[PDB]
Amino acid sequence: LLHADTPRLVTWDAGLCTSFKIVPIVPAQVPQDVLAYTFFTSSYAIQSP
Amino acid sequence: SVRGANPLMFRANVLHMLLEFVLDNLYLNRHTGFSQDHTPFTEGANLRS
Repeated sequence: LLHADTPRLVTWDAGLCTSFKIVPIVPAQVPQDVLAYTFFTSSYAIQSP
Repeated sequence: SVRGANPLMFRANVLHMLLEFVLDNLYLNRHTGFSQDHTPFTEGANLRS
């Protein structure tokens, strides 16, 4: 055994390196001219950042 | 005879028909949304859905 009260120095994060997040305070839904992207018979929805 | 029309009443009938052809088409064209298409042949066009 290794009894020493050793500190964990090496640690990893596979996620995003950010500490601030943008949130909605007052929701809303508005009409739009374009509703989605289409490819042949397929159709993908619009995802905003 | 059931089948068969009367020739002397042709123009009379035809005219009325044209009348309904118009009446049945008296509408305003509504604007619906679109979708941005990326099919190779209509690349980047906005097709109305």
